Amino acid sequence: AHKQIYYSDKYFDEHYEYRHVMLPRELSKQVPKTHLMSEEEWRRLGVQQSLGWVHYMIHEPEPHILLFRRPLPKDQQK
Amino acid sequence: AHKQIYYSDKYFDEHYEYRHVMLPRELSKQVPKTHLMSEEEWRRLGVQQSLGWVHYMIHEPEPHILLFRRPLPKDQQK
Amino acid sequence: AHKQIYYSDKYFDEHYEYRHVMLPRELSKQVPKTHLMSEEEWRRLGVQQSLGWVHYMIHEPEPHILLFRRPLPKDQQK
Amino acid sequence: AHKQIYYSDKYFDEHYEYRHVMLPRELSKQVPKTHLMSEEEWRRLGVQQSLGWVHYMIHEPEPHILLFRRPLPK
Amino acid sequence: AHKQIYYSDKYFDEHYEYRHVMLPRELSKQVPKTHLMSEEEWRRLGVQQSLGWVHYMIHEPEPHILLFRRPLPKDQQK
Amino acid sequence: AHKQIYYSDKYFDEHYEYRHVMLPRELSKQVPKTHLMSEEEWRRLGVQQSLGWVHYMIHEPEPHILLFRRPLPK
Repeated sequence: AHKQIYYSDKYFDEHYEYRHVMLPRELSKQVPKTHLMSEEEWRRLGVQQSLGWVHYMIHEPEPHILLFRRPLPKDQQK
Repeated sequence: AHKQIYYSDKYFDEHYEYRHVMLPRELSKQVPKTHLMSEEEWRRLGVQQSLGWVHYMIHEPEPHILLFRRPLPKDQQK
Repeated sequence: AHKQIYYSDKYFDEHYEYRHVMLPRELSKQVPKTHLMSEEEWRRLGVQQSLGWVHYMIHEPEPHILLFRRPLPKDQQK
Repeated sequence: AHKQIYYSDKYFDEHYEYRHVMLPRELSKQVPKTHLMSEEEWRRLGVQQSLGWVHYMIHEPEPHILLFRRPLPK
Repeated sequence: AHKQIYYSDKYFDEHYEYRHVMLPRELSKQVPKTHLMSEEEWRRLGVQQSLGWVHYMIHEPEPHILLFRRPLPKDQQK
Repeated sequence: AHKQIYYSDKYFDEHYEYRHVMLPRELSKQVPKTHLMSEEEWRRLGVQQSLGWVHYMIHEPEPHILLFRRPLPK
């Protein structure tokens, strides 16, 4: 299944409205890491939005998590 | 600040105990993407755990999110 | 089951105290979608808080996720 | 139609492979509430993924959260 | 504030019904750390549910996160 | 001592740079509950990051969640 940029519903506070855009992993490799993007640059990624939206913050990168499990001692099991 | 592998507290169900290990981003580039790891391979990453823990599941990769905001219309503001 | 409101623990930064309130689905259907609520309106929903808490932001909407699973080929199972 | 469905990347454990699909709010209204979807049901919805994928679980419904703040004294 | 128990909405997979219950901190201090609870023990905590719900897993422990912020150099601000 | 502190990667908005620090459960007990930490306070705790970083917020306390399941009828 594939490469759809997803636009989430908007939410707002006392002064702004906000939204998240989800990129395919492939495309997020194109996002600059050292600076916020102009409209010119996020439009080159394929992001299409109406007037006046600003890339104001980099999202908190999520940790790379490894998952491990092991049998409990037998008398601890149910 | 730097490269500490983090071991979280354990939790359990009726049969197993579990834990998460957080890797520095650098090191997660070394984790295989096509298969689960033997103890030999996760020990080569620097993961140190006691006896019998098994890498049983790949964690759900988190979406790459872009954040945008724009001024509300003036009369919608507080 | 039941239908109580859950009040989280307070936390703070340099300027504000913060808390989340969790509504049961039937009451969350009476929350305005187009504006922030005043103290008279969120008290009418039944939020019991002391003086001065401000409804300042709409929580970002969570996606509606479908989960899919399928068996691995035998030779990829462990 | 024109609907943005987000397809997450796959992850797997010792026996299964898994994927999450993000639906727009409107198409969400059309998902059965009482039962899981058959392969013809999610293909009629517009989910375009390989055959064999099984709708196996209803996602955890996140609570409806109200956000409050109060200025500290100064 | 207050101190009610919040009961989430039920969801299901091919075999089970599932729900989360959220405890206020004072009551969550009386939850066993070393074993799963029986129906007599979680009812004694005040969880009111119908017959047959099983406490089957301990929720994974969340890290204790400190948040740090510092001003960007002027020439990196926007 | 020997304590695993996890340092998240940094992110920034238009005016600030941000970082999260993950503490082991035991060192967590030693964080002030009533006020934010000064730079000497978090340096005495073992947090080893550049000067200038300010402890600005107490993290959202996640609820204490009990997990229940019930078999469906068959």
